[PDB]
Amino acid sequence: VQLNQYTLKDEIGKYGVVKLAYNENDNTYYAMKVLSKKEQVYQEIAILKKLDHPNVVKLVEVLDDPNEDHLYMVFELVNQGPVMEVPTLKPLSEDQARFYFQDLIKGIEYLHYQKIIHRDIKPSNLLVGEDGHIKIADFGVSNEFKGSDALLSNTVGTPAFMAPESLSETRKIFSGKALDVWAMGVTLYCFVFGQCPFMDERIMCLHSKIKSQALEFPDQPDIAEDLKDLITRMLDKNPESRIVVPEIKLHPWVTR
Ligand SMILES: O=C(O)c1ccc2c3c1cccc3c(=O)n1c3ccccc3nc21
Repeated sequence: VQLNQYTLKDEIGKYGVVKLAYNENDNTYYAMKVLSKKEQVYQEIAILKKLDHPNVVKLVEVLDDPNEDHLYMVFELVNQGPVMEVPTLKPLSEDQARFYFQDLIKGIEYLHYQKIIHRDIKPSNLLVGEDGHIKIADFGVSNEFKGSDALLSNTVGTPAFMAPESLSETRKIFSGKALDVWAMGVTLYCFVFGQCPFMDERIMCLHSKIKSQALEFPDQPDIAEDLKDLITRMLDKNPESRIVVPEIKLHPWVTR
């Protein structure tokens, strides 16, 4: 309940778990990510210490004790929590989705510029702050790359948001930026339909679906044709032809 200057409170999110924490001698609330030691965590920290943008969470301090089994990362609190939960019977309106998607674009553009591939973009990792804007959270599985892009081979992140080129049975190499774009696409889809476009309780089937099922649109809710086009481009199963962030930024539906 007490970590030096911090007073741990209830859980607000959940690898590991996040709790509301009160900072005495500062008299302010913070978000405390608590992890039980049971080098990735130090890569997350390294990545975070390098990020400063209004649409990305902000690491404030790390409490590591070789003696203690627990490790704590304190972040500035993004008070309103997840923009939405999936699934949900109450999707967002187009205008709401565009608003948030714009923040997501700004944040992703920044992360890619800083040579960071998030690898876990989804509605639940987009927290709404005091001013109503989104902040990308949970870099627990992100990668840092040198060069123009990342050349990856590992399969990490949330199943329903994984890109098809990362689900080969042969462990092939694939581009990193395109992975985030694909996840942004599944995310925009969730924004207005209230559920993922590819589902299956059997992992290997989901993989097959993500890789082979053609994108389908529920006739209800009804969405503008330009939005269906944007989503279709972001969910292009071929990485080489999938729309890139610079283009998304200038798409009719986004600038509309
Ligand atoms: O970066 C992270 O891993 C992370 C994960 C979750 C949260 C957070 C994370 C990182 C920084 C901040 C938060 C955060 O403020 N919250 C929440 C606030 C209200 C309701 C739920 C919340 N969940 C988080």
